Amino acid sequence: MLSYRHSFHAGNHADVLKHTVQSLIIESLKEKDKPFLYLDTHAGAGRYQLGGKYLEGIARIWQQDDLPAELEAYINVVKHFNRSGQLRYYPGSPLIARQLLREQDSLQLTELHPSDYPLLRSEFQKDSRARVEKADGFQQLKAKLPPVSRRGLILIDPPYEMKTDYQAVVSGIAEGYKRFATGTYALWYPVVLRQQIKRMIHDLEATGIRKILQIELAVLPDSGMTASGMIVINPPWKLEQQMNNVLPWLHSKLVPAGTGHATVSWIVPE
Ligand SMILES: Nc1ncnc2c1ncn2[C@@H]1O[C@H](CSCC[C@H](N)C(=O)O)[C@@H](O)[C@H]1O
Repeated sequence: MLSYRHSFHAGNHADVLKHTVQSLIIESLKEKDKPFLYLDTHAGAGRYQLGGKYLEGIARIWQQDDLPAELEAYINVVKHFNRSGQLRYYPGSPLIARQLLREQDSLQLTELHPSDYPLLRSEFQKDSRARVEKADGFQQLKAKLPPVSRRGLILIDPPYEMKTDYQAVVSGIAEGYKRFATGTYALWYPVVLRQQIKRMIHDLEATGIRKILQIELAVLPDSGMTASGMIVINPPWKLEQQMNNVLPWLHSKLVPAGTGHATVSWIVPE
């Protein structure tokens, strides 16, 4: 295992949707002064040298003059790592959180790949808010929850290299939710095999967990990876409307020909 490297995919359309949603959840959590935890089970290397799927993702939005307000926090982090105006580095989920989180907040990050873990550690060598471990991310849903702050965003973002991930994300969410039922859980998934995503969502419904939102962006109709999504348990109350505001613009820029779709809907509605 562990042959996947996120550097091959960083900044693609999936990362754009994923990090849009991650950023909006973090900004909502920051509306209250009380600290919160950011927990990243499959954290990656931290930052990625781009120079090419990023050309069809982040490159198509980060310098647009009419950037929706819902993208400003995210795109400002991307600009922070590229102040020359040239697209050279892409900040992964840990660096988006590192820049958006406040002094009082905490980060718990895990990465198993033996070359990418040390790169991730280096990004946080002077940041006492963060802990970085070379450990199984699914175990952290038991070990690190609930946070003492009793507030948090948990991002579960595996590569689905091992087909066991389709079941492990549901089991892992169930274990995390048992320990921390008020947290916001954001699960990223690819659409390579639609029926396996339907199977996964069926298993998730069967847990009995309520308030489950689904955000999906497809660059092509169902048929490699044609789409990806974010399943969000306990979304901030504004998230659905924020996505209805921003998904049409996002899909039109990421997919100029109009193929595919961009939807927000409920798996388990209120
Ligand atoms: N069991 C496991 N525990 C922790 N990390 C794992 C894992 N299995 C695979 N990985 C790592 O999971 C990552 C998925 S890509 C993660 C990207 C990151 N969240 C971002 O948005 O920037 C890869 O870096 C891979 O090495």
